[PDB]
Amino acid sequence: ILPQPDVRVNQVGYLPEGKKVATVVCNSTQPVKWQLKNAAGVVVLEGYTEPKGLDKDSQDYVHWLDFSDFATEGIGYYFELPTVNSPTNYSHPFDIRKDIYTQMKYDALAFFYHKRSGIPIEMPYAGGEQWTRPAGHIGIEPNKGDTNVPTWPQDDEYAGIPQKNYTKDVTGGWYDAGDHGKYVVNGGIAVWTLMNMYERAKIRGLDNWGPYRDGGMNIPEQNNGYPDILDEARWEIEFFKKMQVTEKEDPSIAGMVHHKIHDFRWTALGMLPHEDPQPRYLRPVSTAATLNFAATLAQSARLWKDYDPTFAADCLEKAEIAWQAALKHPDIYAEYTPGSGGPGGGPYNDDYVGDEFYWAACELYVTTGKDEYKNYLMNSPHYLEMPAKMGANGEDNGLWGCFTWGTTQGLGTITLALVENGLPATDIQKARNNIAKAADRWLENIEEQGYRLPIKQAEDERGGYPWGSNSFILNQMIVMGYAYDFTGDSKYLDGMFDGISYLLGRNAMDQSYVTGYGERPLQNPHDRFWTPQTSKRFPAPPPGIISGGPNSRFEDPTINAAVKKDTPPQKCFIDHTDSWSTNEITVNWNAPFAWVTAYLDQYTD
Repeated sequence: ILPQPDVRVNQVGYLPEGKKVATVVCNSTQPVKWQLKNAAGVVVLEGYTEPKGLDKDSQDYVHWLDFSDFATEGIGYYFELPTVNSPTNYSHPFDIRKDIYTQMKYDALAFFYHKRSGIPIEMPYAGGEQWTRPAGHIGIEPNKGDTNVPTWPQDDEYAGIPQKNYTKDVTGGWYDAGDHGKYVVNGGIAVWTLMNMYERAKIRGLDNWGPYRDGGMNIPEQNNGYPDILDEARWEIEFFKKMQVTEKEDPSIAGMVHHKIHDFRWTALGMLPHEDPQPRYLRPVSTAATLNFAATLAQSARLWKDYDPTFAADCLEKAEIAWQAALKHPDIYAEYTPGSGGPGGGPYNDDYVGDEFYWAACELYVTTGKDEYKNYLMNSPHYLEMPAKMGANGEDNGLWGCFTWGTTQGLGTITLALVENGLPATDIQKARNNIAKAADRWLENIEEQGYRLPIKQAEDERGGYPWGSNSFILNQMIVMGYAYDFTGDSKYLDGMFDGISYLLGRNAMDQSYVTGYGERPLQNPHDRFWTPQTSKRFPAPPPGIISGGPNSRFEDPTINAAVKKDTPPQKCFIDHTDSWSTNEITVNWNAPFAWVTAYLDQYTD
């Protein structure tokens, strides 16, 4: 157990230019002297702290330490509080350099390669022999999928809506999280996010840079003439098209999309995808999945249109089919199912799809320019909307943030604000203004927080921090990036600097929530393969993977036993492999993590 330093910093470091604020846990009501020293112990800067009081989310008494003006590049800087009476009167060492995020952005995206179903994970792409593994779910005994996956047994207590009996080849796609399920909802926002960072880069003339170019990523498709990040996105998109119901399968719902596919029952940690012995089944279609599908294939179609016209035309054709089917079946919801004794995959339930309809309409209008989509989106209650705090999926009501896997209207709005389209110039300006307005609210949240994070406690019942609290911050930072793009006002960039600092160890746990980075790196994510705590035969996880973070709803036995019930929300976390409610890793959390790290590294250059 590494000591928690009084001076909490970004445990990797800072770009030379930008806001640099540490949070100091300190009982003194008055300012205290601080010193910044280089690796040789020489004082290079000094000042006094700014007493803030008792911080609500952490119940720590804190000061701020602002050293934003310091820009001298160096390795192994550290703070000391010479007059403070404590055994931890310092900070961890950190760097000031331009390449803080240069490798992290690639690590973030490599998560998706590691999570690929339907293909062996091999060197040199795996990045280490210990992360190598056989193909997952290509119908080879242990596995009962995914070449011939039947629809869910209609016998099952939580089977959901009636389905016809047929089978599908649904190989490929990504595993969603620490489990072996593949989900169209959640997969949707994740792949949308990878394609969006690419689209933004192309629009800003950066598609010749980083992961956006052919050969930009350490993947098998790295020399195929296509942008590597689109190759990775395409892996999920190919899976999505397999999930669409055909006329031959069920004429009554043809064009609708299966919500998810996974184990009949939940498996235990300490197993690789190829070892999974569970029967594999298709969950029923959902309107939300169908629309996730329509939105992303529509986006896919405009981005591939010149690289691979055939693939692109097929993406569009299938997307418009999905849209029309959704319109005839607007009320098929993925229902809640219990996590114990039930279907062996997350429910991703949502009983409202007005946002997905708007999102899909946005992507389809920008891709095709057709009136039907324009008319739909302009008459939506979400037209031009960018939430600063959500009111959408029930679970998101009163949650600080702009969008999630199930509250998706903001995704459509981003596309409208970014990509050239035929809406009235003033409407597009409104969307961009709404984005700045939301970002502004979050900048105020940062100033109201001891640990300078852009969320605040949920304004729902239970309050506190929600499951995957870190991903809300990440999605907020995407929109801050857009606010910076549209206004050129560097305060928005500084908001991202504050947010990433929180994620990289300037928090009430002194925890870097990213594997492979920081002095207290994330070591024990909930994952079936990368789980040394289950058995030391299994490997530590690859770097650049972000944990869901603090969740004060006490939603797994491990966190329940590890911390008291009155634990402050920002401390409701444990870096333990069995804590799924506090320490999982996912496609929809690593996707915005990749978005944000690539953005910061681009800013660095």
